[PDB]
Amino acid sequence: QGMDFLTSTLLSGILYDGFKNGVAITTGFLKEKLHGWIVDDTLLETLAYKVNTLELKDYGEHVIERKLNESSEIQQILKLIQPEQ
Repeated sequence: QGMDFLTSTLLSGILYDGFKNGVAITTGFLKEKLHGWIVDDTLLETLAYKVNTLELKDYGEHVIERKLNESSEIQQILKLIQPEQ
């Protein structure tokens, strides 16, 4: 079928959990949470950098998703992150 890519929904749940446990959003943190996904380390760094400058630490899961959708640069990278399948 070719199921999908890492959506703003899937990413909002990963990030909420990091903010809930007081953890900084790093390349390595995202790499740890994306087992079974195809992702380039340098691309992960750009994704993390873009997320950090949006300052979503205080928001909830469903609102973090909304602010990810509002980012044009983030949506382009997200579509390239696909599962190994």
